[PDB]
Amino acid sequence: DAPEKNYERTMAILQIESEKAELRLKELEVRRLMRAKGDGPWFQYPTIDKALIDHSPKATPDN
Amino acid sequence: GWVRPDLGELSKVTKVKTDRPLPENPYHSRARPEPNPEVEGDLKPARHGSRLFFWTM
Ligand SMILES: CCCCCCCCCCCCCCCCCC(=O)OC[C@H](COP(=O)([O-])OC[C@H](O)COP(=O)([O-])OC[C@H](COC(=O)CCCCCCCCCCCCCCCCC)OC(=O)CCCCCCCCCCCCCCCCC)OC(=O)CCCCCCCCCCCCCCCCC
Repeated sequence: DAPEKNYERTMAILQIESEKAELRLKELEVRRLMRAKGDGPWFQYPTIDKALIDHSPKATPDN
Repeated sequence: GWVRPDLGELSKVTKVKTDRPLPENPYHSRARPEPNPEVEGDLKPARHGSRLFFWTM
């Protein structure tokens, strides 16, 4: 191969792998923040659906 | 001059004209917590595949 080809191919490889490494570091930080605060789409452990509540007038008024 | 109600009448659901205001918060409920942000926008593919240690796809 030409030294141009190996050189520019190495630059392409280093850009792709540096991008993947920075994205993995961001992935770790995002997972840490979403487990800590619970405000993102991940770690959304389920609660009770409020569509199950009967909002009809019951038999006794104090409720 | 009073007439006894027929069978089925005293169990009717009637309507009441009141002058008192409707309770805007009869449960004394506080402000609900604001929900989590939704998902939106177009779905682009994963950047450089799965990024699992060496798998390029
Ligand atoms: C016009 C319309 C049509 C268009 C057609 C276009 C195509 C034309 C050609 C048609 C054929 C295409 C073939 C697939 C594309 C090339 C794939 C390839 O070579 O990837 C290189 C891949 C990575 O190299 P690369 O330089 O980064 O990428 C070059 C390309 O860009 C690679 O491209 P990539 O970046 O997209 O690759 C993605 C990713 C690239 O890979 C990675 O990201 C790295 C991780 C790969 C897996 C490593 C696992 C390590 C632990 C387990 C080890 C397994 C056992 C090892 C072998 C034991 C003996 C079989 O691959 C994978 O994740 C797939 C898993 C590995 C399978 C590769 C394909 C095998 C097809 C044939 C199957 C037959 C058996 C093969 C051997 C089975 C074991 C692999 O090489 C390896 O990982 C080395 C392992 C061997 C690769 C298989 C070679 C395929 C040809 C085999 C023929 C001889 C068979 C002999 C008989 C049977 C065996 C005894």
